[PDB]
Amino acid sequence: SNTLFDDIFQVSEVDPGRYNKVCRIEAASTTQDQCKLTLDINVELFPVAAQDSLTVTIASSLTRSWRPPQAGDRSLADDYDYVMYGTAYKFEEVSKDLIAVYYSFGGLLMRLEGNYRNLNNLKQENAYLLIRR
Amino acid sequence: PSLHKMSMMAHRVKVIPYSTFRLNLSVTSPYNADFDGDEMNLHVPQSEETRAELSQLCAVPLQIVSPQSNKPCMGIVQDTLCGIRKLTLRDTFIELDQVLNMLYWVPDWDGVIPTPAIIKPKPLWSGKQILSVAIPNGIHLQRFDEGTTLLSPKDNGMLIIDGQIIFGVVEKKTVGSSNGGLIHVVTREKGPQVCAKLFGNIQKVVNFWLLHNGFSTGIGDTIADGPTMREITETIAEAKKKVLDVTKEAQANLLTAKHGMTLRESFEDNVVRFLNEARDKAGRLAEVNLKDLNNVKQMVMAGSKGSFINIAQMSACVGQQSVEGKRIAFGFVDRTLPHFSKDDYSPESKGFVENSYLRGLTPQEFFFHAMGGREGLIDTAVKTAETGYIQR
Amino acid sequence: MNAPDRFELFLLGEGESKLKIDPDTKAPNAVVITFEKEDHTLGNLIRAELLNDRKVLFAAYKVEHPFFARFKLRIQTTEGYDPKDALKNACNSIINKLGALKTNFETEWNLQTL
Amino acid sequence: DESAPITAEDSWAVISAFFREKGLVSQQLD
Amino acid sequence: EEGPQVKIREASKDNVDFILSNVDLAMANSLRRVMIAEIPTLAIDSVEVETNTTVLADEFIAHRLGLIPLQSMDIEQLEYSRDCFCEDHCDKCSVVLTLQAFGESESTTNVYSKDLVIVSNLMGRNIGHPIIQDKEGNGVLICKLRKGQELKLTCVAKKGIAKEHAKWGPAAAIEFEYDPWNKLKHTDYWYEQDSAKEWPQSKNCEYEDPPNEGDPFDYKAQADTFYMNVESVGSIPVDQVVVRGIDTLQKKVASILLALTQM
Amino acid sequence: FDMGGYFIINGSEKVLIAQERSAGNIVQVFKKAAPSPISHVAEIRSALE
Amino acid sequence: RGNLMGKRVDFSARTVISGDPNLELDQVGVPKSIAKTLTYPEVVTPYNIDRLTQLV
Amino acid sequence: MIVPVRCFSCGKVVGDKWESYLNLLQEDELDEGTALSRLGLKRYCCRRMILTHVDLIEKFLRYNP
Amino acid sequence: TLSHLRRTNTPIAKPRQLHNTHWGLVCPAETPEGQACGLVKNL
Amino acid sequence: FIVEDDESLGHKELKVRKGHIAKLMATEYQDEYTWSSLLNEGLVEYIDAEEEESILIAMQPEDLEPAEADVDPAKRIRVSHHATTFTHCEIHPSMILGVAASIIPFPDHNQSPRNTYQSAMGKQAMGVFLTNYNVRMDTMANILYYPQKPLGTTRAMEYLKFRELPAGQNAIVAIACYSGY
Amino acid sequence: ASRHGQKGTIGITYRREDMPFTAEGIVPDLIINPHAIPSRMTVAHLIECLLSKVAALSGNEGDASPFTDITVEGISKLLREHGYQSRGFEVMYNGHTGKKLMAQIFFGPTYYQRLRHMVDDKIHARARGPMQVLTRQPVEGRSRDGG
DNA sequence: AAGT
RNA sequence: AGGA
DNA sequence: ACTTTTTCCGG
Ligand SMILES: [Mg+2]
Ligand SMILES: [Zn+2]
Ligand SMILES: [Zn+2]
Repeated sequence: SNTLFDDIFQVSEVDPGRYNKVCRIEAASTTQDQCKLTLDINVELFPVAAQDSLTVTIASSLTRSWRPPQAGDRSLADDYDYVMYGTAYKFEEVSKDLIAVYYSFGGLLMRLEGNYRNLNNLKQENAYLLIRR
Repeated sequence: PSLHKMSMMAHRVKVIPYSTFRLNLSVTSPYNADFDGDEMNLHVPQSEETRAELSQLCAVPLQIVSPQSNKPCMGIVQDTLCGIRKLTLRDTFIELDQVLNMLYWVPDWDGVIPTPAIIKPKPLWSGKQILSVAIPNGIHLQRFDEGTTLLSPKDNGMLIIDGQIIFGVVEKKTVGSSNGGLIHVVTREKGPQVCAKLFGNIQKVVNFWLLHNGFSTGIGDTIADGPTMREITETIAEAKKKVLDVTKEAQANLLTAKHGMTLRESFEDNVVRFLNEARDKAGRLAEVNLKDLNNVKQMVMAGSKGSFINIAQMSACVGQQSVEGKRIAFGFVDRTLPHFSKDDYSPESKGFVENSYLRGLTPQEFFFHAMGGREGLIDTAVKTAETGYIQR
Repeated sequence: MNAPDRFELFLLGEGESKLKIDPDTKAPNAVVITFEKEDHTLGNLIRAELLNDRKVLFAAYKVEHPFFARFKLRIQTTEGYDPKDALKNACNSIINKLGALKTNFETEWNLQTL
Repeated sequence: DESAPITAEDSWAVISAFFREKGLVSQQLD
Repeated sequence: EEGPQVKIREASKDNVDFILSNVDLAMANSLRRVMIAEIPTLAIDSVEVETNTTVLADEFIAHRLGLIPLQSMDIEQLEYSRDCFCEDHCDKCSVVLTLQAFGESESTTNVYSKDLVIVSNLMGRNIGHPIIQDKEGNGVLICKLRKGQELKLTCVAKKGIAKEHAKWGPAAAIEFEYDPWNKLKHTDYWYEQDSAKEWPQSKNCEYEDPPNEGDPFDYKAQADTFYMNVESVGSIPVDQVVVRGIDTLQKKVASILLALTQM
Repeated sequence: FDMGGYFIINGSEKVLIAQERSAGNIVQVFKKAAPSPISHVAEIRSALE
Repeated sequence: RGNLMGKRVDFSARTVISGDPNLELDQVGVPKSIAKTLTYPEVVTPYNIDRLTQLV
Repeated sequence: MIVPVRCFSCGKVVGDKWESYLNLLQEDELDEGTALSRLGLKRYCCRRMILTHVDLIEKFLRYNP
Repeated sequence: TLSHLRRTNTPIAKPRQLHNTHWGLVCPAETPEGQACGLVKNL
Repeated sequence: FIVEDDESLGHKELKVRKGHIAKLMATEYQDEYTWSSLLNEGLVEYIDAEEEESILIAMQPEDLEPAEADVDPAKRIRVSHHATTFTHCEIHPSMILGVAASIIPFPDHNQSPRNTYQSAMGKQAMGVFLTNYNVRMDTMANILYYPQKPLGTTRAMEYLKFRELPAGQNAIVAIACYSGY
Repeated sequence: ASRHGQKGTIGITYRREDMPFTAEGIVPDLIINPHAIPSRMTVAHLIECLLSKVAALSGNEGDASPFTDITVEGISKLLREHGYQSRGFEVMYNGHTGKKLMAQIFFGPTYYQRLRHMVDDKIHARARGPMQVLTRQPVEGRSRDGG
């Protein structure tokens, strides 16, 4: 019932290694130098190129089955252009206050390296991923 | 024949039309049956007692993980294997419409539509995501192949947590009849009937998905691109000169024999080594030049059918043809065919098949390949007979 | 010789009802309808149109085995809305669509001079 | 030029004339 | 004008080329299926053979006769034999054709679909006339006889659909295509160097707009507009293979709606 | 089309299958086996024409 | 070997085999003709009596 | 052995087109490619039906009773 | 029918293998599998 | 075919010339110059496996006769016209094959045994075995309803009469994965 | 089987509507498995097809003769002249939904032969039947209603 | 192809 | 004599 | 000097 992470990154590289619709993206946080980001994206859907300012939000909410339309009426917690849903699988202690979290969006992998998002990021199946700009 | 405890298994009758005994495809391997006109026997127990023996000791699900090699003796074969790879690539995404059918197709479905990997722009599910419905909860599987980081870059190995795929393309190593396999884990961890269900469950989502995606193989899949064919020709050309160089070196007495070998034995070993090195070099060149869109490569990749050597011979070069190890002997006086001048030890005269099947064979190459082939068929026939008595 | 009769594809058997509606235990407001002596022609067509119904949460169909012409159609609707009805409405829409399709073909056909 | 050298397809004109005289079971008969 | 639109390109005795717009693919395909195997026709289904002195066997000719296309215009006013009350057949449910042939000629005597004579009463309805599309007005060649070779047999043609036997096929090949510039990404073009070069362009490319690469993939995009062509065998006329198909399907859906009301 | 080259016996069509053998009046030398008192032999399968 | 260790038996059937992806792992498709020939001897018991008579 | 009525693959009436094909070849001196196409056989399934037909019937007729 | 009138039986040191001499005189492919393989030659 | 050094006008050349090929086809068009006529004009000879030892054979006449005083990449890689010792030329290399193999399309583009398998299967196929089938009382006979001659054919089939008495039908085939049947 | 040592039995028979069709309205008579070709290395099979495809469209007999100048690249040139994609692939559509297949199918004529082994001549069942006189054991052979 |  |  | 095995299934 709340957001778990928020920051803006700049795209270093884009990788379509044998994949035609998917690209592994490399980015770094504008705010903390401590923060780096590796993520697989459906570039056929929302495409990304080198040097893009992209907002990255995590969030636990907005359980059970899935409903398609009527959503016009519903409160779409998306103000973001591309949204995903996946699971956490590894909590890497990369020394010091530095931590790295591994997210799997049905095969589409993501690695976030930072320090501060302690009481926030959890080993949860309930983890969305919102991206804008 | 019946050289296995698994060559005779107990099954549930299903009365069906049409004159053939129908059988699930995963049970193909234990029996060793193909559907090329193969026939099978069916015996019916008469006691409520002889029935218990069949149902309680020799039923197909009991027979899954074999004592012959402490591994599962049945896996996912052919179509299902091929499709399961194609389905699980990161590149593979399925729209709502189909997802809903694939979900209903799994008979033991929870009735819960999983949350898509991408919820807008447009909800899209991944292969992995929906195949994970076939995989039961409580199933844990980890495997690292060459360069498998916890953030799998090539989508190598396998990572299944609580019966949900995290990363990796599912193929022969996972879903196959392998020691660490998804099947071995399931049989052990969940039960024999739970695993027996899973076989069907996986093939239903897969065959359906493949039915609608389609899968082929044509002459286009044997064509290796023009610059790679230059490279292959010159790959054989240099190994042919390497052979001539050792041929003149041996006619000039300069060649120094290997300890415990004829001067000639020492020469032939080297000739046969260069020609077979080139067969692989030309081969390896092609298997690299074929994109992930090559259907032969796609089959090889899942490990559904075919291997490198099969690519190599069709696309690049057939290679040295042998009889009793020694390349085509001088049946005639000092020559292999009357279309050769005497004392010709050259690749061509002794049976090296420079050409690929795609390009075609020369009458000499054909006849030599023919001698080579014949030896294998006589062996097949002799081996089959010997091997039987050994079993007895 | 073990081959069934061709007409068994479309002709309803001894006491076979075209529709066999049974409720789904696993899911609330869900139902599984077995269509006897029917193929993909109807399945894919019905399922597709049910997907155009906003109040229809789930819709799929399956031809469990090919030797047998019969398909199971599963329907799940928003609470209050009955699935039997969802199928009714969807069926009408199709006939009404095909109704305009026939009309529109005839008008264009008549216009031809060949 | 009724003594020009023979081509590749020309061999079939000899093969044709072979069976024409000989026949496919000649051996059994003769 | 209404819901799904039609725009006929070319028309003839045997072929209708048209474009089906504002339609669901599932609808255009269920329509494709129906035209192949659900429209009723009429063809020979019982051949009582009297004398056969021919080079061909009784059943060889039998099978052949069923393939001969018969007029199935006013087919709708013929009962399906099963539904009729007579033991076997009558004028209400069947057309009876007789065929007599003999090698009078010293040359080879040919036996054509024209050599069929209707012996049953047609009740003044259009049915059972063998379709003769032939220029010399001969129709199908059933047989050939030398001299004393006589062919005597009686045939009963009945209703039936192609689902029961391909002889009741009202249509030949049905051409169906959509999205000639793969803008839907419904196919992945196999290639050696270039997808666009190696794969030939459709003629239907002209009736749709080229992709224009400097535009993102329209995921939102759905498949409508189906460049089709229906071929009549002869039985029912082309237009009717379409119209009758449209109707047949409506009737199937209605039967569901109706059977639903019984419960 | 029927080529002939066969026989008709008690009703049925009979084919005499070509029976391969080694030529007669031929001089052949063979190295007789490692454990043997004879090292080499010159054989002649000689029979009248 | 041929009459004691091995034996020709009754309640046995054989035909061409064909693969079916819609069958379960543990099931075998039996053609009607063969099921109609092969016969299990069931004892008339209060549990079966009713079904049994219907088959009789 | 006698022209198949209707092409196996698609179903186009093909039993009529025979003598006409044998005539577009003999009398009209055309090639097989143009002959099939004059007869309006465009799909290769229809083309192969006539192209690859061996009219054996004619040999059987040479026998007396 | 033709291939049966061009058959060759070899009764009873390694005859089954395709010999160099068989070039032009015997078919390199037409031969049975099993017990007769290479002893049943086709011309 | 006989090859003789004997040629006033150049190199070592095949006794048989374009004039003979035309003289044969004069007799072929009738249905004077027979096969026996080539044998007695000494343009062709009978060689057993013994005499084979002492001779030297050319595969192709044309390719293996005149010498070099660009190359197509698609074709199979062939050797050379190196020899000046050639006593004989091969009529056509496809004559190494017997009845059954001669029905195999492109057997040179096949794996060695796949051809041996076919040269056993074609003896289990159906079709017209003789035109007199109706006048003969054989214990079992199968005749295909509508035989089709093949679209892919050997020049050797012309002599086996395969186009006149087929074994199969040209099926419209798709190598695809469908329902998984 | 084809003339490439590729034996096989029917697994199912589908009507024209369930069958996967070309846009041109063509549908197969036969469907063979991709998995047959790689392990077997029967390339001649695919060449038979590509050649036979042209042969049917051209109306000229296709030369499948062994030792010749017929290249797979040559045949491909002629097929593109006939408008099909050079390597014989064709975009097919799923007969059940109408929706295009993601793959393109190797589609063209291939001379198939019918073999003397037919199921209903092979099928057999026994459940008490004739016995031997000596051994008093089930008689041998399907014909004799053997065990 | 072996072994009393 | 033939299939796997 | 002297014997015995060699995969499984229509006439
Ligand atoms: Mg097999
Ligand atoms: Zn009536
Ligand atoms: Zn056709």
